[PDB]
Amino acid sequence: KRVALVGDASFYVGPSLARELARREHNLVLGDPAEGLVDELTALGVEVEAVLGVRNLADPESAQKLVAAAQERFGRIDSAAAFSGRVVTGKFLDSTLEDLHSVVQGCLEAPYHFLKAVVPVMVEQGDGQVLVMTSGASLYSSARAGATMMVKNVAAEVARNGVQVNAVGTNFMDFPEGTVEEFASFCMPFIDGTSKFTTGQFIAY
Amino acid sequence: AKRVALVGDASFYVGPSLARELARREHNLVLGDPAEGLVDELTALGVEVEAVLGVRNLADPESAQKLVAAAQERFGRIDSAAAFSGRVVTGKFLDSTLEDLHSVVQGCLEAPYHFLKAVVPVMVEQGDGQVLVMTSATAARPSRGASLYSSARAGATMMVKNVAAEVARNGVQVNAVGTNFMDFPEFLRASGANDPEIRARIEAAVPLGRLGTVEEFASFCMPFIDGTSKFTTGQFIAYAGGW
Repeated sequence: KRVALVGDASFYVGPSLARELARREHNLVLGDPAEGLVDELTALGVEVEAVLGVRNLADPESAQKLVAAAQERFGRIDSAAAFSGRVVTGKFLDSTLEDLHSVVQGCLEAPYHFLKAVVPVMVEQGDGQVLVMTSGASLYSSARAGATMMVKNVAAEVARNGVQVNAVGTNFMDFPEGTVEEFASFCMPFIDGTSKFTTGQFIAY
Repeated sequence: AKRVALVGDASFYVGPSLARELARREHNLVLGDPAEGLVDELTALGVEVEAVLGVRNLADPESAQKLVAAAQERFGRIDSAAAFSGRVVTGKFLDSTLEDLHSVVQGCLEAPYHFLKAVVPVMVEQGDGQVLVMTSATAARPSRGASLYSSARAGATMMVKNVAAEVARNGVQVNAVGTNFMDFPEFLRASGANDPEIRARIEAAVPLGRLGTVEEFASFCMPFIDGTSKFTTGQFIAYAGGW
């Protein structure tokens, strides 16, 4: 019955979210799923909408496309999760303007466009749960802080409409080689409908 | 005057007063776009002054280098540098535009980056130097009315904090002063604060106040750039970083 939208189920972090959500009886709108997921899930009894070519949320069009798709197929968006990241490291004095532009695009523009597209739908619905997943590194640390602010401020604004907005951090990519399945299970409280009163938080797995 | 102090913008009233204080404290000066009467007023007290033209838009990648370059050619040294960064855009998130997110990022994030990227490497090669980032007014904790600006302003705080940490070892101290309770007009000019409907919207989301004159504010800034106090770094005072 409930509809869950996951921006990226290509690669590995997103698929596990889809599995835990499917167990919790949530129909799915998946962005660029890896093959054998649409099929696996449809067999498990959950309806699935594939939205293609929407991995770069910086593209104003991408998030718009994911939402349009969810609205046409299911007519509702109860949960939405999106991973926002661009990897840029280096001491400050060694960075480039391009590096700053890249972190802003990934950790500020990609969430911005996501929220600006999903939240209107949930505002009209009077309910909704949003989850922004964020990924020494002066510029990167800086964008995360902004994305953290962004999430807290937007939450304060749209709580009046019954919509939750929270953010989660992950240690993966510091070791590209616990599991993701445990991380998905941990994400579920923000998107499965069980807890609806937490908002504007940043938690670290 | 033997020490060199660089002032990113001396066009209005705050920077002139900084330069005037610094000159009493025997600094030579690198000024971006000095106010009318300033260069002459200053040379008549015996200071050397390098006026750098058309640089007071610091989000312009070329503006900071021009200032640093003039200093290197005319003085060979930059002991202190001060510069103000910040553009405020108000409005609810749902009614916003990427254009507004760009405006805040360029003013609050790119502008400090260019200044630090050009002045700090010099101070590193020198093993000594004091930086002062004067920050736009911090917004309120549940920053409704200014979601995007607060996001950029947070990101800029984190950036300056990180930089202060990196270069502390190389003898370069970097500090932030907030301008929330120092509401001289030039600070909010770029943010459209002429028409008082805009200004009312700014005031709704950021606490403002003016506690003193610009001459007093110069005096107040000297501890971070006048060379007499060289052990503090990474400080965010007067709400530059939050509450």
